[PDB]
Amino acid sequence: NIQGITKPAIRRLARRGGVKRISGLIYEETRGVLKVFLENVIRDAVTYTEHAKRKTVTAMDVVYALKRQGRTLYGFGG
Amino acid sequence: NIQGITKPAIRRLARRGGVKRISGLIYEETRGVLKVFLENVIRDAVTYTEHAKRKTVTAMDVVYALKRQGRTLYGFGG
Amino acid sequence: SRKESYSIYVYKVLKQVHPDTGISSKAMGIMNSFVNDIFERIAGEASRLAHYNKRSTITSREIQTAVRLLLPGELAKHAVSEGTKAVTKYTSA
Amino acid sequence: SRKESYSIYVYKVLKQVHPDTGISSKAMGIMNSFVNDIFERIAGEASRLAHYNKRSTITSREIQTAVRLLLPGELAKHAVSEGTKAVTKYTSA
Amino acid sequence: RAKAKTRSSRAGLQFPVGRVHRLLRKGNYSERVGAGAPVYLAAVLEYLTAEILELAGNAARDNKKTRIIPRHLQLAIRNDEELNKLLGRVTIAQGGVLPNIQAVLLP
Amino acid sequence: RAKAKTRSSRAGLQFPVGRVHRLLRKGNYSERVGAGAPVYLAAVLEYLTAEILELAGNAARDNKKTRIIPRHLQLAIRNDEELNKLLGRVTIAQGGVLPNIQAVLLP
Amino acid sequence: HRYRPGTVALREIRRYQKSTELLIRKLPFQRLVREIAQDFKTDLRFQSSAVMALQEACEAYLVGLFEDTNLCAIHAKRVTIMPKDIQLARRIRGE
Amino acid sequence: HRYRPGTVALREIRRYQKSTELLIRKLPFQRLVREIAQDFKTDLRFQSSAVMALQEACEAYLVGLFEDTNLCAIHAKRVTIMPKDIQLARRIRGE
DNA sequence: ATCACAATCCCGGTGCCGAGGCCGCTCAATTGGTCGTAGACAGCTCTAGCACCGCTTAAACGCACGTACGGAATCCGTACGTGCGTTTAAGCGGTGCTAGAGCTGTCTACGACCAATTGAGCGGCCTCGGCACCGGGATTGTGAT
DNA sequence: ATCACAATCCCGGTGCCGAGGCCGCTCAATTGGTCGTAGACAGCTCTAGCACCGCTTAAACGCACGTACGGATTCCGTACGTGCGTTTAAGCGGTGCTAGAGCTGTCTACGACCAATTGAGCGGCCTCGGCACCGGGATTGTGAT
Repeated sequence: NIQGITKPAIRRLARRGGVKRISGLIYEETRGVLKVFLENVIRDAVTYTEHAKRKTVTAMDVVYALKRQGRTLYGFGG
Repeated sequence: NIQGITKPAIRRLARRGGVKRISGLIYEETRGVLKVFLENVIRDAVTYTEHAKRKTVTAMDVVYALKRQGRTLYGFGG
Repeated sequence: SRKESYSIYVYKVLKQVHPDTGISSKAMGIMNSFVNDIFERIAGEASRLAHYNKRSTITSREIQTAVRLLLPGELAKHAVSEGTKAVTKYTSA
Repeated sequence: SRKESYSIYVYKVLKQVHPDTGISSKAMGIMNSFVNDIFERIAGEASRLAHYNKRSTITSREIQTAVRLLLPGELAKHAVSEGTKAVTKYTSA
Repeated sequence: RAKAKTRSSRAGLQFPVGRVHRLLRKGNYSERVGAGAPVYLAAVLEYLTAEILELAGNAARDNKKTRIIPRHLQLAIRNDEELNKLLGRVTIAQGGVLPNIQAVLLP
Repeated sequence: RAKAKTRSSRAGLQFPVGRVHRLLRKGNYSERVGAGAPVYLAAVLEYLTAEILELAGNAARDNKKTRIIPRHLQLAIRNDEELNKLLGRVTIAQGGVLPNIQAVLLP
Repeated sequence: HRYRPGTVALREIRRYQKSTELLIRKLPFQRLVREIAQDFKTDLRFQSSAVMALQEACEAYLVGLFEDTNLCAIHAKRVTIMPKDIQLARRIRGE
Repeated sequence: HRYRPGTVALREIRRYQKSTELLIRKLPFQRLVREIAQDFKTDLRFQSSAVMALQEACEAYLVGLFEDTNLCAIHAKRVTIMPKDIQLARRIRGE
């Protein structure tokens, strides 16, 4: 499923970041970085879900997880 | 008083940081960086002192200021 | 199920600063998140100040000090003016 | 003026893990700061969890969840074991 | 008794003093809350909202728009050094980024 | 009445359950505190202290010392990935740094 | 007509720095989120907004990282980003 | 006998990375602290431990910054730290 | 390489001061009882999450080709490090003076709390105007020539 | 430069759907009264912060000199960007099914609270052993030769 993050998608993210030229080894590196980030946030979000005795991860669970990792997100109920 | 932070002192700090070679323009740059850092911490520490209606900045005031700037210090009462 | 929000107050303030300007639901959600976030920051700092000084009450003095510690530069200067003016007007009803 | 600290308990634990090892006053101050810091982190997270779930009581469940969120890797695994063992022993007096 | 006068109207504010007071009392911040604390906090929240909304409305007008969207809020916050510092670790959903290209990349 | 038995001894702990309970009740964390919460928290604090002290005592013995100093605590925390992560934004006074020289700087 | 290498790249920078839309395809991202969450808890459901919140945060994080990675490349007198630039940015950030 | 440039520098790294003592002279640092605080409040007194706490934090901050500055220099294929390295480290750190 | 040699390290041999234990006492934890309500639990309701299918283009992909960028090699002057003699002032110890931190007692105004009243603020609904978008023409930068 | 030309932009011309306002009602804010205690304030006590002075070396400084490093230059192959034809699957709309989120009622065990008792934990004190340091000899890496 990590391959679903295609080279064109990674290129678009780099373009928004102001990147003009990209090495061929960046795509695999980016996939690894994104996986680590997602794992960290999802782990905490699921912890909140289990504490609420819920079977559904809510947007609030994600917002709380981001907040505690110092990546506060505005627009999803906090 | 900023000149009291001598070149040898800055060199010692760089040596602890694992630096082998230092450009001559680093000393003035370091003095500027240290001044900004100190101003930020002292400003908050004095704010705590004024709130306590005290005329003496305590180690606790400094510890609180460091804690709120994300630089928690252990060894001075918290 | 009623879910309270600051939407009505954000709209009132918007109509004062920009009478002909509206706001999208997405932008309203950002504003609601912003107010809640700043509230938490100020109240949490005020709570710490009270505890540090062995006080059991959070007063306008604690809020003012929290504002000085959190808001940067002129944001703090003007926010303190607004808060002081409001308390003065309220005490004279 | 009496100022409470965890010095006695840190020394008791030190004598259990290292019977012939002492500790300097500076090192004791670091340990006191450490305990106070971790206490705040866990209690503050437990407070948030209770508020998020509209609960008024911080129980061992809130502490356990806070430990999982704050302590990294095996630190959390072993800390949870210690906490669970202590609660079980306490409930059987 | 006398006609009900809101604490917000007494303080000349649009933000709710009564609600802010309740949120302070039930937010586990302290044992007691002074009468002036909610008034002061409400005024500060109102001032900050006015500042952002005024700057966001200007950005909307510059984009020939009559409604503020997350993009306009992001433009207002990132183009102001103080607001950017206050909201440094904050992500505005659907806000995008500031157009910025390093000079060395230019043709 | 019965002879006084401390909650710490009931939980088999060296850390003070009664003091931890009071600090939770007076720390503005919640309206109520369960009976097991202080027991659980005290055990966790005790476990973490034991871990650091055991690793610090080992560092002291490696330095031919019989007393733990801040240096030994810094060595124990920075040489352990998990303890280093937990205390990432923490400065140990008089702790110094880990001996580390980049390989490219070596003769 | 053939645009010189770099011209279309700069045109894409201008277009994506002006837009606010999500740049990762939604369905593949959703699959990744569900696959990652399976290792923490089985039979997990997800609110549509939960997946959207995750996507917004991840894209913001990666764009921010690409900005710092670019600065590292320019610092080494290069206009091309390489894994060593990503590694340095993350190390300095504390990641 | 003359040691080649770099030999004594590496010897100093080994010595200071093994020690934990403060590297800034105490009296000059105290004067700087008092001079900076004067702009915030006049007639300010300072606990001896307050000045010591400030010194410990400042030295830790500068040593940490010099570590990241060194990584930036090595990244640009240099062994000498320059202001551009300090600037990059601070920018990436968010300072 | 072989040898000087300069710096560090390792190890006894002592001063000394703070870790460490004890002692008296008090204040905070424990025992016991009492009562109100938070929360667990069971049942119900219906929201929205999941599954899936059939198209329909937009995006992704695979490859061909050219060239601009990355990196390796080359050279060279000067900005660094190292060393030494000379000056400066940090550090230490000692002494004296006093602001102000910390504490205790007192007393009152303020905040909690409770009952009664009431009006702002919530959902539900509904509907026009802002905006997204389509298309077409002008504008404008890019590149061969 | 001059001109093709390819991409973007700007502007009318329409669909459409969500901003925005209204309506009914209820639940949370306001009014009024009542009482307990948090904190301000005044006074006192004594800690420790400040000021200063006289030495005494360690550190800082200023300079001399040499060389290794930084940066400019050069060259060259290939890894990138760009473009195009072909495949893939995301997105959209539609439909159906059901787990589980959210809520309400009930009832009880648990936590707060209060009085009485008591023992751990605090400061104060005091004193030997760990350690800092001094000196001297061995160890060992560095560099000229």
